[PDB]
Order: sequence, then structure tokens, then C-alpha cells
Amino acid sequence: HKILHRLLQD
Amino acid sequence: KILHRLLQD
Amino acid sequence: NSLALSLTADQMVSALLDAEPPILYSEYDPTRPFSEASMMGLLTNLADRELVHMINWAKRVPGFVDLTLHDQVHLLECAWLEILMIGLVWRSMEHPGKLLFAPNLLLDRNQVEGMVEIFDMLLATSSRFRMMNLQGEEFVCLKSIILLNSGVYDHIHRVLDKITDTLIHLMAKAGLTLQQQHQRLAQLLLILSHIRHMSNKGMEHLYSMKCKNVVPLSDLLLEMLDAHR
Amino acid sequence: SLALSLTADQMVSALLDAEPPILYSEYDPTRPFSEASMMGLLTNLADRELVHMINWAKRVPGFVDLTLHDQVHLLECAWLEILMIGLVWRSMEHPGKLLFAPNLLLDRNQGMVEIFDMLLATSSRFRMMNLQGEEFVCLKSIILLNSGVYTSLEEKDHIHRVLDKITDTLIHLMAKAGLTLQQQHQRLAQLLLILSHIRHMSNKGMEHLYSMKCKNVVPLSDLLLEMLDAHR
Ligand SMILES: C=CCCn1nc(-c2ccc(O)cc2O)c2cccc(C(F)(F)F)c21
Ligand SMILES: C=CCCn1nc(-c2ccc(O)cc2O)c2cccc(C(F)(F)F)c21
Repeated sequence: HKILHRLLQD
Repeated sequence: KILHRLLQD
Repeated sequence: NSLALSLTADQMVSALLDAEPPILYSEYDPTRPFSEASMMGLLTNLADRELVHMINWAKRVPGFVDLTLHDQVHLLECAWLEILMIGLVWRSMEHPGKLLFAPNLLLDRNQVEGMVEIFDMLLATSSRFRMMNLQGEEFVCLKSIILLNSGVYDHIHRVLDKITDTLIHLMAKAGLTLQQQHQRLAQLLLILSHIRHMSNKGMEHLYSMKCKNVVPLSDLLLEMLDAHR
Repeated sequence: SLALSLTADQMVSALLDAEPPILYSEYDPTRPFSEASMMGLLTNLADRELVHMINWAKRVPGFVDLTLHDQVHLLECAWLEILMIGLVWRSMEHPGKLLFAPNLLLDRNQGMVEIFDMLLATSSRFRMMNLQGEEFVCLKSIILLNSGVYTSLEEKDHIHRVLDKITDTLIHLMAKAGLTLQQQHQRLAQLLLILSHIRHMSNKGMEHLYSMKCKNVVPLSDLLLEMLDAHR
């Protein structure tokens, strides 16, 4: 689970 | 070096 | 159908200009970094904070939103350093011989071990941009091209074409002749090959920094690094 | 100079006439190959191609106007990119496969695999664009002149002048093929963006080459070793 995944969602 | 002389001739 | 394709050249330019991330500052403290730990510490910290802004910028680049989350992740993982670098050389144009990482962080070549090579490449790129009189509108086009192109391995190609139209649009608007237009287009796009080169070299250096484990690296910067491996 | 006086058509003619030959590998279907020997075929082939590339480079308009030191630098920077674009060019008509030699056609299986897929994607790109031989030779000359241009000051200016002339030749070819102005600009950009990926593939290849050196199992020619040394 990449931080980039989270940031691209918010 | 090699490349140099190959280019020179 | 993507909205990006329906945008006019001026709409595209306005969208890109309005999406521009802010120019961030480094730590205050006029201590000139002349060491590995200090300099790289400032650069990674800066890169860390810029990454957050870059992610929000990318989402505002027309066509990027139309991609799946996984595709967006891929493009950013491939292009992030290229994007930071082109921004750097853009800010450094008016500072010949120097690199303006931040308004309060101006470095010259006299400052780290194997790093000078990349430093000189960045300087040469900035100088090249300066002599070409690169315009802000052109810069933003090039930056979006890097985002969409670097990891592009039909929608993106379509979008990339529109940006090309936009670049030509700007040049014609600036009064350039037809030959001057395609020549300048070629010149700008060829520089992207060198930015790619610098990115790959910088990534190898970032990797050494990791394995030497002296400079603190954020988890984000580490995951971006791992992606390249 | 001499490259600055050429017409677009004369430029294309010269480049076509300067094309190097397609060499064979030492591949033998009866001989069992280990991962090392497989790479041996590719390194052996590259070494023999280099001699032909060096002589092709001399025939690239404007190249001989440079100092021997600058000619050396350009080739040291571009050699793998040039080999790669040559590969993807002759692989165009072989979808899902790379034609390293007339006697060495490989797909991703048997085929390091990441670079392989990138070369496949590049060849696939050229095929859809229906890249013309005239365009290919222009692109290859651009790589030679551009890859090391940013690594006196009059030399680079001359280099940039010649590069501009090749752009004029590319546009000339596209206009000749019936493309509207918009289509010309778009195709020009499309071709040049591919050079960014070719640079990337070369960068990755240079790293693998270094790895092969350190493992000391795949034979590397003296020239190849000197090429690698310059790179780092
Ligand atoms: C002369 C060496 C440059 C390498 N480099 N440059 C950055 C960087 C940071 C912020 C920015 O706005 C623009 C930039 O180019 C950078 C960040 C992390 C690691 C490296 C290095 F290549 F040194 F590992 C960086
Ligand atoms: C499966 C791709 C590996 C990369 N690669 N490709 C060549 C090569 C040789 C001859 C030719 O006409 C075209 C080519 O692309 C090559 C040569 C030396 C080293 C590598 C390496 F795998 F190390 F990147 C090469």
C-alpha cells in the first residue's frame, strides 16, 4: 500500500 | 583509446 | 470521452498556469551547505514537501484525471524527479552558473562527491533554456508532457498531441515564422531527452544516499525510489 | 561547413547511403545456451556493429566537422541508443518479437525482461506510426548529435545548427507525405518524445552492462569495456 495511492485520492 | 583511433583512421 | 481534448489552446494554457504549484522555501539559516549531510538534507526535505504539491498539480493537468489510479501512480513514480528538475532549471534561468533550489537556497558548483556531474548538467540545461528565452507558457506545456510521456509504457497520445498543438499555438502567437515554429518545437522536445538522462542519474545518486543511510529520507521519497527499482 | 548547404533530399540520400549493414549473431539452435552465452551473443554482436557505427557516424553530415575529442564523446554517449533504435526499426514487422539479427529472432519468453518489453513497446510504436526509412535515418542522426551535446562553445552551436537542419528535413519528408501542418508538428513531436524513452532504455542498459562486467562471466570486448568506462 503506497502513500502515493492515498495522496492521489485526497 | 580504441574509439579514438578507429575514428582517426 | 476526456474533457482535455475539447479544450482550446488558450484554455489549455490557462489550465496549466492555474495549476502551477507554489515555489517553496528551504530552511532559514544562512549557513552555506558545504557538506554531504547538510546539502542533501535540505534537498530531500524540499523534494518531500514539493511532492505533495506535485500530486495536486498532476491531478489538475488535463487528461491526467481520466486515467486509473494505478496509471496515475505509475506516471508520477516515473516522472517525479524529472518534474522537480525541470522546475529547478526553470527557476535557475536568471541565475547563470547557479542553481536556485529555493529562493533562500542558491547553490553553486563549488558545493559533494559525484554530484558535480549532475550539477553541471542542470546548469547547462538552465543556460540552454535561458538562451532560448523559454517562456512560462512553454515551460508548463513541457512539464505536463514529461508527466504524461515518461511512463507512457491511446488516450495519452491524444492528449500529448493537444499539448503539441498548444506549444505551436504559443509560438505562432509570439510571432514566430512557420520554420521557426517547428525548429523551436524540436529544440524544446530534444531537451526532454537530457532531462530524462539527468533524472536516471539523480536516481542512482538518491539510491546511494539510501544505502549509505546518513541523510534522512521520508517514507514517500523512499517509495518513489523503490518504484524505480 | 557542408551539412548546412545540403537540401532536405540530399540529406536523406546521404543518410540512406550511409546505412550500416545488418550483421549476424553466432546463435546456433543446435548448441545449448546458458543465460551468460545468450548475453554473449548480444555483446559480441554489439562489438562488431560498433566498428560499422563508427564509420557510419563519419558519414553523418556535420559530424566530421567536429574535433576528434567531441566525436569520441558523442559516440560514447549515443552508441547503445543507436544500437537500440536500429533494433526496434528492424523489429517493426515482427510484432511481439525483437530481431537482434536475421538469425536471432526472440520474443519476451526466452528473453532484462523489462528492457525487452520497452524495446517491444518502442518497435510497436514505430509500427503504428508507419515510421518511414527516411524518417528513421533522420532520427538516428539526431540521437548521435544530441545525446552528448549537453555533457569550444562554437562546436555546440554548429551541432545545434545541424540538428535544426535535420528537423527541416523531417518536416520536409512529412509535408511530402501529404500531412497537414498540424499533422506534421504532431508527428514531429511524437518521434522526438520516443527519443526520451530510447535514452531511458539506454540508461538502464548501461547499468546492466556494468553488472555484467562485475559478474565477469559474459565476455566483454575491450571496446565495450572502454565505452562503459566513459559512461561512468
Ligand atoms: C546536482 C545534483 C541534483 C540532484 N537532485 N536535485 C533534487 C531536487 C530537489 C528539489 C527541487 O525543486 C528540484 C531538484 O532537482 C533532488 C532531490 C532528492 C535527491 C537528489 C539527488 F539526485 F542528489 F539524489 C536531487
Ligand atoms: C533485451 C534487451 C537488452 C539490452 N541490450 N540490447 C543490445 C543490443 C545489441 C545489438 C543491437 O543491434 C541492438 C541492441 O539493442 C545490447 C548490447 C550490449 C548490452 C545490452 C544490455 F542488456 F546490457 F543493456 C544490450
